[PDB]
Amino acid sequence: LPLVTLCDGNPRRPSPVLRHLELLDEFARENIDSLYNFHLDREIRLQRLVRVGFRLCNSTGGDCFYRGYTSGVAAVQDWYHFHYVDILALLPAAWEGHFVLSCSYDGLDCQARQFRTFHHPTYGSCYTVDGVWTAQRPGITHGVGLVLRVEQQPHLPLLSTLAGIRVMVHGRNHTPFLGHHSFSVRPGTEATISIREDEVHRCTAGGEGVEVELLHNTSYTRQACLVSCFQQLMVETCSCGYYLHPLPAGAEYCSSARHPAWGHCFYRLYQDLETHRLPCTSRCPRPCRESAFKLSTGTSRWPSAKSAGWTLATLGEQGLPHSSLAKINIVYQELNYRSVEE
Amino acid sequence: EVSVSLSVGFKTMDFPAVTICNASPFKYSKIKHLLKDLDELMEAVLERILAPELSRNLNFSIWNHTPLVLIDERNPHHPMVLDLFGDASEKICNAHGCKMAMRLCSLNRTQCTFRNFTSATQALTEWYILQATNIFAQVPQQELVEMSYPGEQMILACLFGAEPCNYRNFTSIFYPHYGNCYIFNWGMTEKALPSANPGTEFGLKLILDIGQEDYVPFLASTAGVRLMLHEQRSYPFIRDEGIYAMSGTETSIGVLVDKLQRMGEPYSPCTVNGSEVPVQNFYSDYNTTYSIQACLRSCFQDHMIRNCNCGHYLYPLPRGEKYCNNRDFPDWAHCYSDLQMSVAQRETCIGMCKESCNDTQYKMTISMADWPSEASEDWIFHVLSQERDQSTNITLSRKGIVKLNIYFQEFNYRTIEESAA
Amino acid sequence: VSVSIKVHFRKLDFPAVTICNINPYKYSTVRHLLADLEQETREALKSLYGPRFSHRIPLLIFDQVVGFQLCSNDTSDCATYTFSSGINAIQEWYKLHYMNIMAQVPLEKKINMSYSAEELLVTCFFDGVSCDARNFTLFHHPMHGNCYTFNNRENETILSTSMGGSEYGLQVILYINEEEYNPFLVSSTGAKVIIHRQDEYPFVEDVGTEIETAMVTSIGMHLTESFKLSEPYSQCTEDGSDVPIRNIYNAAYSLQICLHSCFQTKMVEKCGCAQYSQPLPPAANYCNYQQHPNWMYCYYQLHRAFVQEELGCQSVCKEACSFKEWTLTTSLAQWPSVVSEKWLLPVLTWDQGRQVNKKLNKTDLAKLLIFYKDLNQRSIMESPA
Ligand SMILES: *[C@@H]1O[C@H](CO)[C@@H](O[C@@H]2O[C@H](CO)[C@@H](O[C@@H]3O[C@H](CO)[C@@H](O)[C@H](O)[C@@H]3O)[C@H](O)[C@H]2NC(C)=O)[C@H](O)[C@H]1NC(C)=O
Ligand SMILES: *[C@@H]1O[C@H](CO)[C@@H](O)[C@H](O)[C@H]1NC(C)=O
Ligand SMILES: *[C@@H]1O[C@H](CO)[C@@H](O)[C@H](O)[C@H]1NC(C)=O
Ligand SMILES: *[C@@H]1O[C@H](CO)[C@@H](O)[C@H](O)[C@H]1NC(C)=O
Ligand SMILES: *[C@@H]1O[C@H](CO)[C@@H](O)[C@H](O)[C@H]1NC(C)=O
Ligand SMILES: *[C@@H]1O[C@H](CO)[C@@H](O)[C@H](O)[C@H]1NC(C)=O
Ligand SMILES: *[C@@H]1O[C@H](CO)[C@@H](O)[C@H](O)[C@H]1NC(C)=O
Repeated sequence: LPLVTLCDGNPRRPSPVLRHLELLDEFARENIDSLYNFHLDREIRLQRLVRVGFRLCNSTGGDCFYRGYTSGVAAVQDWYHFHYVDILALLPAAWEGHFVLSCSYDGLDCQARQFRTFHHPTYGSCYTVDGVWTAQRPGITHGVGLVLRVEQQPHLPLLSTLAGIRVMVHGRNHTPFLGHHSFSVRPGTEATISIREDEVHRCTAGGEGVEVELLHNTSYTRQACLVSCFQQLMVETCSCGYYLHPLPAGAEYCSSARHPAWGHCFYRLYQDLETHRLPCTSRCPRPCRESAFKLSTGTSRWPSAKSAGWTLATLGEQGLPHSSLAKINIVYQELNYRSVEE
Repeated sequence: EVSVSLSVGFKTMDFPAVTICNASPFKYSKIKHLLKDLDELMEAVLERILAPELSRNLNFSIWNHTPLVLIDERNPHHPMVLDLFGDASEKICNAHGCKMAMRLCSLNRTQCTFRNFTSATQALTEWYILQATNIFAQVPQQELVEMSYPGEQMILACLFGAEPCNYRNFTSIFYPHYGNCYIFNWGMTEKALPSANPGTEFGLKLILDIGQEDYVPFLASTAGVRLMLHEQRSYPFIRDEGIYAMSGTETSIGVLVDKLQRMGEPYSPCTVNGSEVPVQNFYSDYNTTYSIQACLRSCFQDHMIRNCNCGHYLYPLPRGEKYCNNRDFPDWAHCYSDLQMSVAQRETCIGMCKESCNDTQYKMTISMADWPSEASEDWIFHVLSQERDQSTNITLSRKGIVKLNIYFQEFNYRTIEESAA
Repeated sequence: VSVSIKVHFRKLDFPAVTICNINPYKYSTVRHLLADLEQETREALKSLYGPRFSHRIPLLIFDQVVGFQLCSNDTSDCATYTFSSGINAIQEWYKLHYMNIMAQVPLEKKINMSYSAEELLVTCFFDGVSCDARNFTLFHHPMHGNCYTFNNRENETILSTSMGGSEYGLQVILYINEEEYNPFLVSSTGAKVIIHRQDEYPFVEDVGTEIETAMVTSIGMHLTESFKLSEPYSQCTEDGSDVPIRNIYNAAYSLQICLHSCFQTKMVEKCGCAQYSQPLPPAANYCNYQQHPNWMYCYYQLHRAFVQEELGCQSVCKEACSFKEWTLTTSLAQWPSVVSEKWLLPVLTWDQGRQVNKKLNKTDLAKLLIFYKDLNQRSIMESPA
C-alpha cells in the first residue's frame, strides 16, 4: 500500500544562521526597491537588462553570463533562492505545534508522533503518514482524514509564494521529493484525493545490474540515479556539492565563503540539463518493475459557515494564532492495481 | 490478423501545442459602440421580468426579430401566449405551468415555431447570444479581431523551460465563439520546441491577465482562461476540448500523451490523411491537418449554405457566401434552429465523415493552489504593474491574474499500435 | 487468449448522474428531534471550554485526554475510542448519537425532512432542451438524505447524445443553502456527484466527486468499456449468477455490492440488527439503542474481523467480468463573473419563484457541466484462440 507525504511550504530560519538571513532580507529589499519603485557576496546582484536577471562570472572575473527572464516575478524569486542556498550551506553541521492539527482513521485518533518527520530546504517541513495498515475498502471512512494549518502570514515573503499544502503520493521505501507526483490543496477547502496505482513490468532489476552509485537509502529509481550522477559531476568539477541534493561522504556544500564562483559552475551544469547535454540519462535505466500513482480529486468549501465555531475551538485548544485551515481525505480508489507487460 | 502492441514510459518529444483564449469574446469598452442598443433593450427586458412597476422609447426592431413570449398552460382548454412588450397585477408568471419561448419565424412571418425554455435565465441568455450573433456577423473580421483582448494585454509573462517568451511568440487566430485565441508551439510557421525532462521546472510557465472589469456583461457569464492542448499543426476546437483556468490561482497541468494508431481500410474504416472523404473542409486556409471535428463542422456549414443561402457565424465560410444576418437573410434564425436541433442532420453527417487513424489524446492531471500568497501580493503586483511595457492602465487588477504551469508528467508517453500478425 | 482494441465514433448513451447535497437534512426541520442531544453537546463543550444520552455512552477522562466506552453485557472485555483532541471527542460522540437517533426515524418522514428536487435544482438543460424535477428519480441515501438521479427512470427511453461538448451535454445550477447546515456536524458545503450506469448502485459517499459553490464545475467524459473471459481462463462472475451471496441492493452485481451485502448479512446474523448507512436486508431492522443496547460492540468486533478477511466474504466474492468507466477530466472556473453577477442572480432568484423573496448570494449556488468530451468510445476486448 502506498504512502503520502505532506509538506507545509514554509521552511524555517535555522537559529545558527538567523542573523545572516536577516542580512539577506535587507539586501533583497535594497535591490528590488532599486529596480522598481557578512560572508554573503553583495555583488552577485540583480540587474535590469531578457528584461531582468543576474550575472555569473569566473573566479577571476573574466568570463560571464546572465540568467535572464521576461518578468521580475521570476528573476527576484530565483535570485533570492540562490542567495538563500548560498547561506544555508555555511552553517550548521546539518543540525536541527505541528501543522497537522488532527488526524483520524475510521473513527480512531492519530497524532504527529505516529508520523515520520523531516525537512527539505525548498518544500519546508514534511510529515510522512507511513501507514503500515492495509486498506479495507474504498471510501473516506476507510482512509485517513487530516486537518492542516496553512501559515498564511509568516511565509518567508520572497522565497516561495504559494498558499497551500503540498501532497506527494509515493511507494514504500522512497524519498518523496524525486519524481514527485505533487498535488496541492488550497486553504479553506476539503480535498478528497482518491488513489489508483498502475504498474509496469519489462533495465535495472531492483538495483541489480548497471547503475551510477546512489547517495541515499531508498529503492532504486531513475530520478535518484540522475540526481546522484549530477551531484558527482558537480563535485568532481568544483569540489563541492549542491545544497538541494544529498552530499557524498568526502564533499562539502558549496558557498561563496569557500567556493567564490560556484554559481557559474552550477548553472552551467544545470544548463547542460536544460539542453540535455548531460550523460546521466544514458547511464541510468528505468527499474525493470515500476509503478505510478494516478489521483482523482474533488474539492469543496470547509468548514461550513454554521459549523465554523468548531475550528475556532480546535485552534484555541492548541493555543494557536489566527478560512486558515485545510482538510484532506485520502481514499484508496480500488483494490485493482495490476501489471502491464509485453 | 492484427496484433495489439503497446508501450508506456517517458520520452523526449515535441511539447504539446497550448492555446489560450479569454472567456469573453470582446472587450466591452471597445465593442459597446455596437451593442449599445441591444444592451439598452436587454436591461428593459430584465426590468419587465424582475420589477415591472419601475418600467424608454426602445429599439423594437431588435425585438421583432425573435421576441420572447410568455406561455402559460395552467388553463388547459385555453393557453395564453403573450409578448413581453406592447401589452391583475403586473407580474410575469413563474409557476409550474408557465414557460418562456422565442417565437422564431419565416415566410413574411406567416410560419413560425417556438424554441422553448422553462427558465428566464436560459431564455435570456440564449436570446442575447442569438441577437449578439446577428450583430457580430455584420462586422468585417479584420475589424472584429481588434475589439477582443490583445496578446499584448493578456499574456503578462511567459517562460518555457528557461528560455524567454512573450506575446509575439504565439500564433494568433480568431475563434468566433471566443475572440482572439493565442497558440503556443503550434509548429506551423516555425519548428516546434521539444521538452526533454519531466516536472514543472522544464514545462511552460505563464502569468495571464483576465480583464474581468471589461467583460461583456451578458455574454461572459464565466471568468477564466479557456485552455487546450493539441498536436502540432492541428486546429484547436477549444469549445468542447477546452479546460478552464481560474483567476487568483496557480494551475499546474501534468500531461501524458496517450496515442492509439490503427491500420486503415483493409482492417478498420479509418482514414490516414483525409484526401478521400466526400465533403470538403472549409478550414483549408488555416493549412491545418485533417480531423473529424473539422469534417463535422464543415458538414454543418455546407448544409446551412445549401438550405438558407448563408453561412453561420460560428464557422468558417467558403469565399463566395455571406454570413447569416437579419438584413440580408430575414429567415436565418428559424433556418438555423432547424439544423441545430435536427438529430437526423448529425446522423447523416457522422455517416459521411470518416475518423482519423491516429487517436491522439492528452490525459491531463490538474492541480491548484492560491497565488500569490498574502505575504507576497504587495510586491508581486507592484512588479507586474511596473513592467507591462504599455503607457496606460496602471491599475493592474488584483483579482484577474492567472498563473499556469504545463509540464510533461513523470510518465509522459503511452502508445497503442496495431501491427500485422 | 488474445486482446484487441476497437474505437467507435458513434451516437452514445448518456450515464446516470446522481446529485446530492452534502447536508443530510434541512436543519430548520431536524432541530425538533435533535435538541434533546444538542443540550448535552452544549453542556459538554461548556465544561471543556468554559443526561439520558450521556448516560448511554458516557464521556470519560483519561488524565486532558478524553473519549468514550463501547461496552457490552459481559463488561469485562470491551472497546474504547480515545482522542488527543478533546473537542474532536465531542464531534465524534455527537456523530455517534446523531446516527443512533436518525436510524429510528421512519423512512417516509425522514425523506420529507430533506431537500426536494424543485428546491435543489434551479435550472436544468440537456442537448439544448430544458428539464426539471420530473426528469430526476429520487434516491434516499441514509447519510446524505435525498439524492436525485438524472436519466434513470423506468419504462421510458434512455437519453443518448450525438454531439460533443458542454453545449450538448447536461448542465444544471444547484442551490446549496449554507444557512441550513447542521451546526454541530462539522462538514464541508457543496454537492456530491457520481456518474454511473443505469443498472449500477451509486455508492455516492465512497466514490462520488464533489462540487464547490460559486464555481462552474465542468466534468468532461470519455467512455471506456472492457470485457474479459470467465472462470476457464480467469476468475470473475457474470451478474452474480454463480456466487453464494445475495445482492440486497437491487442492482446489477459488482465486487463492492457483494462485499457490502455479505457484511450486512453477517451483521444481521450476529446480534440481530442491520448496520445503518447501508440498505436493509429483507428480514432485518436498523440497529439502535431502543432495541439493541450493545450493538456498537458487536459491530466493532465484526468490523475488526472483516478488515483481516476473517469473515470469509473477501475470499468468496468475485470480480465482475466486464465494466464501463467514464474517465472524468474535472475543471473549475469562477461563476458568475464579476460583471455578470449584476443581472444573473436576480434572474435566478426569480426562476426559483415562491421559495425566497431575498436575493441569492453568489456563494449559495453552483453550476455543473457534464458532457462527452468527444463521441469516441474506447472498447477493450479479449477472446480465446
Ligand atoms: C435599431 O438599431 C439598428 C441597428 O442596431 C438601426 O439600424 C442601423 O441604421 C443605420 C442608419 O440607417 C444604418 O447606418 C448605415 O451605415 C451604413 C454603413 O454601415 C451607411 O452607408 C448608411 O448611410 C447608414 O449610415 C445601419 O447600417 C443600420 N444597422 C442595421 C444592422 O441595419 C436601426 O436604425 C434601429 N431601428 C429602430 C427601429 O430604432
Ligand atoms: C530500501 O531498499 C534498498 C534497496 O533498494 C535497501 O537496501 C534499503 O535497506 C531499503 N530501505 C531504505 C531505507 O533505503
Ligand atoms: C498517423 O501516423 C502515421 C505515422 O506517423 C502516418 O503514416 C499517418 O499519415 C498518420 N495519420 C494522421 C492522420 O496523422
Ligand atoms: C493521402 O493518402 C492517400 C492514400 O492513403 C494518397 O493517395 C493521397 O495522395 C494522400 N494525400 C495527401 C494530401 O497526403
Ligand atoms: C495558408 O497558406 C496560404 C498559402 O501559403 C496562405 O495564403 C494562408 O494565409 C495560409 N494560412 C495560414 C493560417 O497559415
Ligand atoms: C413535510 O410534510 C409537512 C406536512 O406534513 C409539510 O409542511 C412539509 O412541507 C413537508 N416537507 C416535505 C419536504 O415534503
Ligand atoms: C423487526 O421489527 C419488526 C417489528 O417488531 C419485526 O419484523 C421483528 O420483530 C423485527 N425483526 C428483527 C430481525 O429484528
